[PDB]
Amino acid sequence: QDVVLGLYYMTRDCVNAKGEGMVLTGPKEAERLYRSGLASLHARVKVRIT
Amino acid sequence: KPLVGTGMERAVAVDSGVTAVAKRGGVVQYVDASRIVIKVNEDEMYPGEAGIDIYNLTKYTRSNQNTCINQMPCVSLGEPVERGDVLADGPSTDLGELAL
Amino acid sequence: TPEEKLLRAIFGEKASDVKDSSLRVPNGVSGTVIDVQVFTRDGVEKDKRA
Amino acid sequence: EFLKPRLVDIEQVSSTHAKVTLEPLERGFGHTLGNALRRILLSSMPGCAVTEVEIDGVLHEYSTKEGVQEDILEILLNLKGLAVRVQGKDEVILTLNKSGIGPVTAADITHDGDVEIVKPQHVICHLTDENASISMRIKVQRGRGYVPASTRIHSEEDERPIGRLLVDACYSPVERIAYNVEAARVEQRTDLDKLVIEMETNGTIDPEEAIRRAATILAEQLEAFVDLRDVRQPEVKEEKPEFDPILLRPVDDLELTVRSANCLKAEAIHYIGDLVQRTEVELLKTPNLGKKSLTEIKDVLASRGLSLGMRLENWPPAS
Amino acid sequence: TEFLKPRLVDIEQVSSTHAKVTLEPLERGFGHTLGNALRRILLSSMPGCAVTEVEIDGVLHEYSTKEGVQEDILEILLNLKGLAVRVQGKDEVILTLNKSGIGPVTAADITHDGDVEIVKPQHVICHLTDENASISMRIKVQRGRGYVPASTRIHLVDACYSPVERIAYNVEAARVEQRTDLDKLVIEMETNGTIDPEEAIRRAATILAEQLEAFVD
Amino acid sequence: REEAVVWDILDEVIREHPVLLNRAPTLHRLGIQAFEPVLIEGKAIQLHPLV
Amino acid sequence: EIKELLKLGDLPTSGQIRLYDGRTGEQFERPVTVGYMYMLKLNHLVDDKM
Repeated sequence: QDVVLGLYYMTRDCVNAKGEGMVLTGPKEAERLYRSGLASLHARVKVRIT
Repeated sequence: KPLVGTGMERAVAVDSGVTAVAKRGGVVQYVDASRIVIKVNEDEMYPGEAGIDIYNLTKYTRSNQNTCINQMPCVSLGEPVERGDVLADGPSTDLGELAL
Repeated sequence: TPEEKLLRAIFGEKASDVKDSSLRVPNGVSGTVIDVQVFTRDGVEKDKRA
Repeated sequence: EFLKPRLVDIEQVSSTHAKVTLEPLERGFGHTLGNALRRILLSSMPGCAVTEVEIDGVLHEYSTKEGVQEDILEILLNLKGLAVRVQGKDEVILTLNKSGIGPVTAADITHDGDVEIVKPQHVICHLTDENASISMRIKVQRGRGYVPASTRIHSEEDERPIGRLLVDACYSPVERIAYNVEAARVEQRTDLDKLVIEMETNGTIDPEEAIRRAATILAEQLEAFVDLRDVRQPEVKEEKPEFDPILLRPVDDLELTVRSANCLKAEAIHYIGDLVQRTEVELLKTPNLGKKSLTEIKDVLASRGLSLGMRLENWPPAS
Repeated sequence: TEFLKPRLVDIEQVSSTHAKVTLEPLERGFGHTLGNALRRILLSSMPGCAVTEVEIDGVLHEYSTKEGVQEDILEILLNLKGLAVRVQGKDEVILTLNKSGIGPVTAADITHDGDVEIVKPQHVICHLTDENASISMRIKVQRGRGYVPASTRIHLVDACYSPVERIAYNVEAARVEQRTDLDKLVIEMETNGTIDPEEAIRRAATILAEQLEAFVD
Repeated sequence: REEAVVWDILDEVIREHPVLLNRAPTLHRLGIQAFEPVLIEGKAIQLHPLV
Repeated sequence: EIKELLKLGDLPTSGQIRLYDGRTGEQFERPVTVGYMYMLKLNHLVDDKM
C-alpha cells in the first residue's frame, strides 16, 4: 500500500511544472535534475532511454 | 490530560474510586505526599468531636494487572476546598480529569 | 557417580545434603525491591528479619 | 577556486535562545551546512546533567519523604531538569539542605568555584512541616546525548550505596534548532546567501561556543572522507591460554577477611597469579600477618582448588 | 567530548567509471548527515567543463535540418552534453568538427587541440549519411561549479559541469561489538570519466571542509 | 554470562541458517515461510513488508 | 468552530503545514497534517509477549 502510492505518485504526470519540456541524456541526469530541485517529479519531458 | 476531551472525564475520575474526593468543605491544614488534613468549615461540621477530616493517601502499590496505583496531592497548602472537590489524583487522573 | 566423585576430590567441595531452592529474580526482568513480607506459620519461631 | 563563510552578528535574545547568522555563503551552501549543522547540533553537543542522587532518609524512588509533598520519584524528575554549568570539573557533587515550610529552589544549594545555577527559580520540591528538613548529594556528570538510568548498570562492580538513586541523564543543551537561509546580498557578488540559524538552549551553552564544536566534529568526521585507504583491523585473536584462567582474577574474589584483604593490597598482590606463587616463608615477614591471619588464606585457596607457593616459568603473558 | 571516526572501508568499484563505497562505523545520525551533505556537493557544486553553446555550420535555428544527418538538432546537443571534456591551463577552448563522408563522426574525428583532452574518442557524436554530406562546426566549452541549464542562459546547451552523472547514499545499521546501532554508510557514484569516483569524493569532501576554516579550533 | 564474545559467534551459527516464521491461521502454505535471520535489538520481530 | 479556533491560534485552517525531512533537510512536497492526538499505550507491551 505505502509502496504502491509511492510508485504511482512517482510515475504520474501533471500539466505544467518545473522541467516542463526539457530534454535529457538518460535517467541518470533525470535524477540529477530532480534531486537538485530543478524539475518536478512529474513533468512532461523527452528523454533518451535504452 | 486530554488536550481534546468530551467532558465525562471529570465525571469518571471522581465516581471511580481512584481519586480522593473532599468529604466536607473547608481548608487545608496540612499537605504531605502522604496525607491531607482538612479543617472543616463551620457550616458542614458536626457539633461534637469537632475538627478535621483526614484523608490518608494510597502510595506506590500493586494493581490487579501489575500496573502501579499511586495517589498524589493536587491541592496546595492552605487552599480552599469546597465539598466534593478533587483533593488528590489517582493514577491516570489529572486535576480531576481522566487521563488515560 | 565415579567421575563426579573424583572431581569433588580434586577441587575440594563438600558436596552438601542440602539443595538450593531460593526464590531468585526471573531472567531479563529487573527492578527495585520496594517491599518484603514474611508470613509465618502459627507456632514457628520468627527469624531475624521477620 | 572557492569562497568560504564565517559568522557575523550572533544576536542573543534570551539566556535560553538566540539567532546566530552566517554571511559569506555561496549558492545553496545555505542549506548544505544548515541541515548538516542541525544534525550535529541536535545530538552531538556536550552537556552536564544530574546523574546520581543520594537523599537523606530515603531508600529508593518509590517512597515518600515525611513532610514533603513530592514523591521521591518525582523529586528525581525535578532534577533531571536541573540546568547547570561546570568548567574544569567533570563530575561535581553539589549539596542541598534547607528546612521550614518553604519551596526549595535550585538556589538553596551550595555554590562551587565551577557551579553556575543558570536557573535558581527552578523548583526542586516543597517542604511542609515547620521542622521538616532535607539534605542531598546531587551528583552531576557531563557527557553527550542520552544516557538513561537503565544502561548505567553494566560496570556495576558494587554500586551498593543503596541510597544512591540514579536518574536518567538527558545530557544536552540544545532544545530545538531551526535554520533558514534567506538570501543576503553582500553588496557585490551575484547572489550569496545568509544563514540565520535560530536555536533554543537550557541556558548552559553559549551559542558561539556551540556552533564551533559543531563544525569541529563535522571536520574530524570528513577528515577520513578525504583519503580512503580501505583501512582494516589485523584481528585473528589467540586460541591458546597457557595456565588456568583463574590466575587473572582479583583477590577480592577470594571473599576473605578485611585484615587479610588489605594485607595483599599492601604487600603488592592483586591478581591471584601472584598470591599463588608466594609461599608461607614470604608471609610472616609481611605487615600484620599471624596464625589467625594466614590460616585464613589456606582455606579459600583450598576450596577453589588452588595452592600457596608454586611456580610457572612464564607469568603473566602476553598482550 | 571525544568522537567516533570509522574503520573498515572497502571501496568495491565496478569498472573505472563506476564505484560503490562502504564505510562503517559512524556515530548515530552521522550516516545521513555526512551522506546528504557530501551528496549535495557531489551533485550541485563540483567543478567541471562540459558544453554550453553551439554555433552550427548549416542552419541558424534549433528547429532546422542538416542534409546528410539522421540526428535532429536537439539530438546532437544531447550527444554533446554526454561528451566528457577536461581542460588544462585553458579556461575555455573551442574545437572544430572537421570530418565528412559515409559514416558516423566519433570524437577522434574532432580537431585535436593543445589543452584539450577527450576522455571518449569512441563517443558517438552523430551519424553521416551517403555520398559526401558536409560537416564542420565550432563548439564552445564553458566552465562552472555546477549543472547549468540551456534555459538559465538568458543573456544554447544545458551545461553539465559536475563530473557526477549520478549520486546516492544508503544508510544502514552497523554494530560495533558492544554498541547496538551505529550507522553504516554506502555511497554509490558514477562519473563522466574525467575524474575517477575515488578522488571526486576526496575533493568533494575537501570543498566542504574548506568552508569550516572559519570555525575550527 | 552473556559474554561479549558470544555475539560474534552467534552471528556465525546464525548465518546461513534459516528460521521459520509462522502466523496465526495457517491457511495456505505461505502461512509458514523461511527467512535468513538478521540480529535485532528489541523484543520485536521484523517482518519484510512484501510478505 | 474548529477553524475559528485555528484562527485565534494564528494557525492555518488546512490543519496542514509544510514540513521538512530532518535528514535531507529538504521540503516535503504537499502540506501534511500535524496536530495533537491523545494517544494511549495499551498493555500488550512487547517484553511481556516475547
